[PDB]
Amino acid sequence: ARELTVTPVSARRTTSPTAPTAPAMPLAGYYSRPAPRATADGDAQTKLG
Amino acid sequence: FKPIRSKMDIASMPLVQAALKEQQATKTALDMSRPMFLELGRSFKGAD
Amino acid sequence: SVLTKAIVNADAEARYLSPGELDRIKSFVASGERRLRIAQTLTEARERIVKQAGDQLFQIRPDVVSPGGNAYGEKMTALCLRDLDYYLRLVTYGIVAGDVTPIEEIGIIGVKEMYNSLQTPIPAVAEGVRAMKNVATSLLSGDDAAEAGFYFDYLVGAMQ
Amino acid sequence: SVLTKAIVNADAEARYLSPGELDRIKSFVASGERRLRIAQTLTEARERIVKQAGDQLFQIRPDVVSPGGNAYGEKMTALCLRDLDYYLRLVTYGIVAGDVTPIEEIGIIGVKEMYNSLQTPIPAVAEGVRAMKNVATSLLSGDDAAEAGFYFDYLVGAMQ
Amino acid sequence: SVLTKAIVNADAEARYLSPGELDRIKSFVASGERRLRIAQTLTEARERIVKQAGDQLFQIRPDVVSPGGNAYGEKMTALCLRDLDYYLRLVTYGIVAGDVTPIEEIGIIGVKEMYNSLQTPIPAVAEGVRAMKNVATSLLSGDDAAEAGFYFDYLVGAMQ
Amino acid sequence: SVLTKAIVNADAEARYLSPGELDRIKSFVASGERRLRIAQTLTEARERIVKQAGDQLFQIRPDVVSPGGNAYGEKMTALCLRDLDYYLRLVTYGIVAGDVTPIEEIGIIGVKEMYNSLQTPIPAVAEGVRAMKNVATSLLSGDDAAEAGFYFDYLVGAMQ
Amino acid sequence: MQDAITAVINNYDVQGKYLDGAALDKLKAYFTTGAVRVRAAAVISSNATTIIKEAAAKALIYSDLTRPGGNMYTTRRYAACIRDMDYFLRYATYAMLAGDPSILDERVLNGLKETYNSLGVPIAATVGGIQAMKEVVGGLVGPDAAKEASIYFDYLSSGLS
Amino acid sequence: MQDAITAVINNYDVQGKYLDGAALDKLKAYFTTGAVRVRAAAVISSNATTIIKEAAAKALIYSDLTRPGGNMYTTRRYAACIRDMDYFLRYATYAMLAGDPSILDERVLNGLKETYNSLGVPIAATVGGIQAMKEVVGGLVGPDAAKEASIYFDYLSSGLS
Amino acid sequence: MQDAITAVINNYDVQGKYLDGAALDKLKAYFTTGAVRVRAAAVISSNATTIIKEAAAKALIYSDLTRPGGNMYTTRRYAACIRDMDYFLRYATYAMLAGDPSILDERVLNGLKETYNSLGVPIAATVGGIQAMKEVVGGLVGPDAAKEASIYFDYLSSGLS
Amino acid sequence: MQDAITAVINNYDVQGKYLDGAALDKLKAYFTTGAVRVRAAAVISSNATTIIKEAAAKALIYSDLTRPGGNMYTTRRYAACIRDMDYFLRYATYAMLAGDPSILDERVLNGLKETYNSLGVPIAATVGGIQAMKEVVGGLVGPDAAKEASIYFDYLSSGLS
Amino acid sequence: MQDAITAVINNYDVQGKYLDGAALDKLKAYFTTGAVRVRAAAVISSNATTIIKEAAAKALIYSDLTRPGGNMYTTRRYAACIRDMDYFLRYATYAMLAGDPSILDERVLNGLKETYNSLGVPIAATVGGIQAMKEVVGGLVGPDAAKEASIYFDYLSSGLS
Ligand SMILES: CCC1=C(C)/C(=C/C2=NC(=C\c3[nH]c(/C=C4\NC(=O)[C@H](C)[C@H]4CC)c(C)c3CCC(=O)O)/C(CCC(=O)O)=C2C)NC1=O
Ligand SMILES: CCC1=C(C)/C(=C/C2=NC(=C\c3[nH]c(/C=C4\NC(=O)[C@H](C)[C@H]4CC)c(C)c3CCC(=O)O)/C(CCC(=O)O)=C2C)NC1=O
Ligand SMILES: CCC1=C(C)/C(=C/C2=NC(=C\c3[nH]c(/C=C4\NC(=O)[C@H](C)[C@H]4CC)c(C)c3CCC(=O)O)/C(CCC(=O)O)=C2C)NC1=O
Ligand SMILES: CCC1=C(C)/C(=C/C2=NC(=C\c3[nH]c(/C=C4\NC(=O)[C@H](C)[C@H]4CC)c(C)c3CCC(=O)O)/C(CCC(=O)O)=C2C)NC1=O
Ligand SMILES: CCC1=C(C)/C(=C/C2=NC(=C\c3[nH]c(/C=C4\NC(=O)[C@H](C)[C@H]4CC)c(C)c3CCC(=O)O)/C(CCC(=O)O)=C2C)NC1=O
Ligand SMILES: CCC1=C(C)/C(=C/C2=NC(=C\c3[nH]c(/C=C4\NC(=O)[C@H](C)[C@H]4CC)c(C)c3CCC(=O)O)/C(CCC(=O)O)=C2C)NC1=O
Ligand SMILES: CCC1=C(C)/C(=C/C2=NC(=C\c3[nH]c(/C=C4\NC(=O)[C@H](C)[C@H]4CC)c(C)c3CCC(=O)O)/C(CCC(=O)O)=C2C)NC1=O
Ligand SMILES: CCC1=C(C)/C(=C/C2=NC(=C\c3[nH]c(/C=C4\NC(=O)[C@H](C)[C@H]4CC)c(C)c3CCC(=O)O)/C(CCC(=O)O)=C2C)NC1=O
Repeated sequence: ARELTVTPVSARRTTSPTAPTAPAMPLAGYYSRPAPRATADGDAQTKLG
Repeated sequence: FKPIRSKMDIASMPLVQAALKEQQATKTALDMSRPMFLELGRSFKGAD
Repeated sequence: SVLTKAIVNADAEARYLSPGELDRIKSFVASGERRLRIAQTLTEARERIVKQAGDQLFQIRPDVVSPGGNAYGEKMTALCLRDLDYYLRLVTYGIVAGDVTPIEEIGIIGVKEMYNSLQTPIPAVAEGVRAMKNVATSLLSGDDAAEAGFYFDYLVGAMQ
Repeated sequence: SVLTKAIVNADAEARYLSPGELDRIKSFVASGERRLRIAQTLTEARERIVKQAGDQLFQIRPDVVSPGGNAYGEKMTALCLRDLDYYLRLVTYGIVAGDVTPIEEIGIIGVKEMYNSLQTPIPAVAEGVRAMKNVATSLLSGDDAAEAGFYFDYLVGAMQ
Repeated sequence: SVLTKAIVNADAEARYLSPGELDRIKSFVASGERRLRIAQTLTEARERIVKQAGDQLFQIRPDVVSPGGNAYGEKMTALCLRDLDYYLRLVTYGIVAGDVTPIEEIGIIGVKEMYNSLQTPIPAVAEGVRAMKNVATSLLSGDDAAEAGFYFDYLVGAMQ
Repeated sequence: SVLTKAIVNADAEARYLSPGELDRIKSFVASGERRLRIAQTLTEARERIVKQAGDQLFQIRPDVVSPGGNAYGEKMTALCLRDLDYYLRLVTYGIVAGDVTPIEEIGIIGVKEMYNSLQTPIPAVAEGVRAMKNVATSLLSGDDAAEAGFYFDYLVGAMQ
Repeated sequence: MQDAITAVINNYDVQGKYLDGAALDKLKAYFTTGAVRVRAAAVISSNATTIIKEAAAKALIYSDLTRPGGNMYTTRRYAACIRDMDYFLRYATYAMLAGDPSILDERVLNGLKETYNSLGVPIAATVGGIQAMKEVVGGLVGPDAAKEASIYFDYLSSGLS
Repeated sequence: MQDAITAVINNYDVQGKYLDGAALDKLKAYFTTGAVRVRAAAVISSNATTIIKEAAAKALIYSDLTRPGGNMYTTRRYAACIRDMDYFLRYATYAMLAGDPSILDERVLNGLKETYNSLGVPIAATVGGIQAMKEVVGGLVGPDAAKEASIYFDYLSSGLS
Repeated sequence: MQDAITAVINNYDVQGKYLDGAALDKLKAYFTTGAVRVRAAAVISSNATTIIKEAAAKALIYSDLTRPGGNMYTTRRYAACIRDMDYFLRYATYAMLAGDPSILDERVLNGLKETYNSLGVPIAATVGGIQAMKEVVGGLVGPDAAKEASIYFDYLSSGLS
Repeated sequence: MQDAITAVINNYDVQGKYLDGAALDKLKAYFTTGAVRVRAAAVISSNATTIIKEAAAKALIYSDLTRPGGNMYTTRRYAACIRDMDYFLRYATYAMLAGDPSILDERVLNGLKETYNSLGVPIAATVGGIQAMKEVVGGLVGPDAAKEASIYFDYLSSGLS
Repeated sequence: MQDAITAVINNYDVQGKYLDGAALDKLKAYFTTGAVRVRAAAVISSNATTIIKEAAAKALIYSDLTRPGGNMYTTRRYAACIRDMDYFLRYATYAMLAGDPSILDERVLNGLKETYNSLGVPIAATVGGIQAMKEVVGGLVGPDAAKEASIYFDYLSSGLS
């Protein structure tokens, strides 16, 4: 059980983290993250009808 | 030989049982052979 | 076992075993080595099976392991996996016996009253058992996995 | 009621009622006017009792209004307070009669089976009832608050 | 008592006492000091009640103290009033118990068979028992006299 | 104590203790084994300081043990010598506490009202209290006699 | 069974209603007659045997019913009949205390008409035995209680016919 | 069984004595504590399950008793043990209401010591289960009733040892 | 409130006892630890702000508590929370000087559990804030005083749970 | 507050009635006893202190109440108790002059039962202190006034119990 | 065997307890009756033969028991019977001195019921011989000791029946 509790992110809500004495890693990208309005090309043509 | 038990508690007997009631009365209720000033400031109960 | 069950019905009706009863003893005993192999595999992976049931459980019910949860804390969780270890053991017994007599007297008759007292949520214990089915079943051939699966689903059934 | 209970015991024995039994009924008649008054008072503040009971409940047991909780969500919470409104109503009935009688038939016999099916945690329903006792009891004189309190503690008892 | 009669119902259904059962114990015990006073008064006048009962009896039916009478003679009479003293005693027991359990086991179950053997005339005895009511009742307030009277009429009833 | 008095000031100004306050607790507690020892001499001679006080008190003012005197008679005197025993006891408490908190709540706040009601002559009482100082002080070393004397003079101070 | 008070509670419970003014008025109408019901029950109970005796004397015995060929011929059947009479009296006393006839249906009338047809027990004669006990009861209990006792005897008797 | 009111009657009946002053004083000593006994029973009854749970938690489980080789190992035996616990609690509540331990002898202790020896049921461990329920009970019932409830738990436990 | 010196006096006063040997031994046991209590209070007082800062950092902030939806979200509530923290620290310092927890009951715990339930203040999170300040305190005050300071933080935290 | 006379005026005012014969008879029944009430008040007032002293002596002191552990132990509490006694005496004298107990409710009994429960003040002992002052009062005031003074002491004492 | 005092010592020894207040009270209750037990024993011992003679005369002889076919027929059996009587008297005197019946079980009752069944010795007749000696004893020893002597004769006689 240490591993399950600890060694595992587990399920709270969602979501986590980034904070004291601290942090986690999955990398990042500055112009990587997709802007929110958010989407597609061809949504534009296809959106209308 | 099986060991016997006891079915009558010994303080439920008549002579002993009545000498225990008398024992209570004397200590709680009353004073003594020491000077009255000392006996007049005594608490019968002790913790209540 | 299959033997005990057949006999008890025989004796209670004051009679020798039926052709049917004799047939099932024969089919049962023929599956002996296979049933013993199914128990061995699962006995051999017991520590892994509990760890994966326990992860599957706490994702599905993070609350049990939450402030007002029966399994909240490190040692309230330790006892919870120990109970999961108990039931896997009983499942190996059932598989080698070919029925539930042993599983039943040891860990379902009285289980409602026990867990109600401890205030353990019964249906989440049933989930812990489904979780063990999923892990155990991934270490067995198709045919053996089904045969094992009946006994897991029984325990899940009895906690109900 | 007190009447129904006395009579049923009388008839079972097939003999007219006693003359000290004509005592409990007499007590009940005098009590009934006071009993009727307490029920009316409880009825007047029903919406406040339920709502404040519901806050007191969710602080003490936030897990029922959480992801894997029986009362999680706005309409799973709406039904939960409605059930709290049901039980307060039955408590007014019990007080007025002088005997619990009808409340049992209406809302405890079968309640384990009902809530087990819905998967509702019974002991947290018992808490919701304690919470109502606390609120209702603060709107009644000492003597009337006790008389009411017996019926709240009964329901709490029966969900057990 | 009321307790003995009632608890028995609790134990036989494998349960704690009902609100009803608890209520009657409470009403019963509240009526204690009065019942004890009723027994005291009658205990205090026992010799008068018996003697005056005995005169009232032999007027209403003398033949029993005559040549061919069951109570003919000084020591055949010393026994008839002694039996009247017995029943007054049992009546004081019944009044303080609030039912007949004690009165019944001690002096009515088996009483037909006892007196038939002795060929004491039983039906004369009922009248004798009735006379004691008249005397005892004249030493009690209206309310207490009625409460006592129920137990006298019971004994009169059981010898029937 | 010194603490009860040395903390109350802290809490009332919403703060931790001062260096000064900490220092006095320090010096006070260092004088513990010794202060305990001055209060043991006085319990040894508890009834003998009191008897001796009684005599001095009545020379300096006898009228109290005379026809129209508050302490006239054997049991009106037993009470008086008993009050002197009370105050010596409180003086031993004060010495071991290092202040009057206990002495004050037990025997000076309300003492005017008590004695005015009894019409015991209070001012004679101060002289009686003073006599005990004289006796007690003759059973203690110079240094310990002074330390004790402060608490006697306090009661004398309050009392009036 | 139900009484006056539980009749009202169950009628409101099925609608899930707190007791309202109309309900409270009904319950008052019961409580206000309650002391009188108790006194009446104590008269009936303590005169039970005399009521049966006087009711049988006016409406059953001295007749073909008690003669050979009659249904209350034989000590066996005479005993069964006055046993029945005691039931009626006793239960009517319950109904009147409760202020509700529901107990007379649940524990007395249900199947009784056909039970009597099956044994041959004369229905009309039994009704007269009921209405004679009512007559006696109404004298003994007085103005206060006469009408209230009477109705549950009338409930019993139109339950058989 | 017998209770304080009943015991006074049978104790005098065997001597053929009217109730006299000494008897009447005893009965008063019972009646005067009666209301408090009732309140205490209502607390115990309504907290029954929690008392067993807290008593088991302090005195039975988390131990070798609940582990393989232990007498309350298996759901079967765990259920039997807390079933027993409920008996004790329930009967002690009867004894305390009656103000007489005679029911604890007649319906609980008689043969129980040997029954437990025959099954292997650990006596000392069962006594601790009794004295833990007493501890919980004495908190819940309050000053009024604590001493009176307590004695019948102590009666039970010296009945086994 | 009461302190060790005062408690000994009031505990004996209610029995009307002179201070005797047992009493005098208790008071000595307090006086003999007194200088150490004072030094410890001067460390806590003068590091007050740093203890709160380090305790919050280990047990409260960088969390959902300080985020929208959390109870210490908003400068208002963050201020109220560390205000509370200062109370706890300050009063625990009083209790430890007095060598008696009675002040923690009279002026801090009484009604506080329900006050927090009524506002929604998270109890478990507050206890961690208490036990983190204890951790810091026990480092700063040293061997002499560590155990004695610690107990009144533990008194506070089992007072809420 | 109200007295005899304003009790009548307000009872008629709410009906908007001029005083009629029944009202006028009541007021006469007060006026005709008025001189005696005044004399009785002058006796009580001028013996106030002696009544308290004799009432305490018969019903309070020389007891466990005045000993350590007792509620009238300490000069503080002894003073508070006889202070209370003076209130009772003084207000009962008002009630008796007014010929109306309403002042005893408005200014003495309201909340007092619970105030005494909250402080621990023994109720039964306080009633005896009231009924002892009544005993003394009834001697001092004489045949004329004894019954009239007495009732407002009895009002006070059933107001607490 | 055990007496009052060793009964208490062994009850505490099995718990390994030093004697506490409850124990000390029991022992006092024995010591305080001790002188009276001694005087009573000296009366019984010195009247031994007369007690047997008067007890036999009231309860055994002048009967079918002593006439051919009876169990105390023959000088042989008459001697055995009054020999037994002396045992009972003597041991009851031991039990009463000890203030404990345990010796009556260990050295008198054990197996005696069946011994008498096996020889044909009439049990009911022997009990009357015991209760007649009690009657005589209670006269001779006086108010002081009557109840205390009596109980061990009653112990003996319910031990056979
Ligand atoms: C610890 C705080 C405290 C004190 C001091 C106290 C005193 C006290 N002194 C009393 C009586 C008394 N006290 C005295 C004392 C005296 N007579 C004299 O003339 C002298 C001036 C004086 C002796 C120095 C006497 C004579 C009585 C009896 C008065 C009576 O019974 O009327 C009584 C009533 C008797 C009783 O019930 O105990 C109390 C309560 N009670 C307390 O709780
Ligand atoms: C074959 C089975 C059987 C029997 C025996 C029987 C008896 C019987 N006896 C009756 C009356 C009676 N029977 C008696 C008899 C007696 N009076 C006494 O004092 C003596 C003790 C006794 C004569 C030896 C009397 C006096 C009445 C009239 C009572 C009345 O009208 O109130 C009646 C009511 C009158 C009637 O309607 O016939 C019946 C039915 N009925 C039966 O079906
Ligand atoms: C608790 C409610 C209840 C009722 C009311 C009841 C009635 C009842 N009446 C019965 C028979 C009977 N009932 C009667 C009644 C009468 N004979 C007459 O001629 C008169 C008209 C009438 C009396 C006024 C008789 C004579 C029988 C016996 C029939 C037979 O011989 O089998 C029986 C058949 C079983 C038996 O004989 O005891 C029942 C069950 N049973 C119940 O459980
Ligand atoms: C072989 C038959 C058998 C079983 C199964 C058994 C279970 C068992 N589970 C226990 C506790 C427990 N069991 C759990 C289990 C859980 N918590 C949850 O929320 C989940 C639903 C679940 C894990 C899947 C927890 C949390 C406790 C601790 C409860 C407490 O201490 O109050 C205890 C008491 C602790 C002890 O003394 O061992 C027993 C006896 N005993 C038996 O003899
Ligand atoms: C109405 C009065 C009454 C009582 C009290 C009672 C007790 C009782 N306890 C039993 C067994 C038992 N009792 C226990 C009790 C315990 N196990 C432990 O380890 C603990 C020390 C203890 C609980 C605190 C257990 C485990 C058994 C089962 C033994 C078996 O497996 O056969 C049995 C055997 C029959 C059965 O299993 O139900 C009886 C009759 N029976 C009665 O009729
Ligand atoms: C909506 C009202 C509101 C505000 C504003 C708020 C601020 C806030 N700022 C924080 C930290 C912080 N804030 C800063 C900000 C700065 N550092 C600098 O030097 C600059 C002057 C400044 C940026 C302009 C830094 C550096 C920390 C980390 C400090 C630490 O972890 O010790 C934290 C603790 C971390 C956390 O748990 O979130 C809070 C709660 N909280 C609130 O509820
Ligand atoms: C002298 C003794 C004393 C104490 C201890 C005390 C506590 C106290 N805390 C309060 C609120 C509060 N207390 C907190 C505390 C916290 N928030 C969190 O998330 C953390 C878990 C925790 C800090 C560690 C918060 C956030 C509030 C504000 C609640 C609101 O917004 O109304 C209030 C309501 C009044 C106010 O807002 O000031 C009181 C009285 N009052 C007192 O008189
Ligand atoms: C077959 C063997 C056998 C014998 C001998 C025997 C004798 C015997 N003699 C008795 C009395 C008696 N026996 C006597 C005899 C005598 N008085 C004298 O002074 C003379 C010396 C002597 C006549 C020669 C007397 C006077 C009594 C009455 C004593 C009494 O009642 O206290 C009794 C008691 C009365 C009874 O219940 O019968 C018995 C049993 N029992 C037996 O089983």
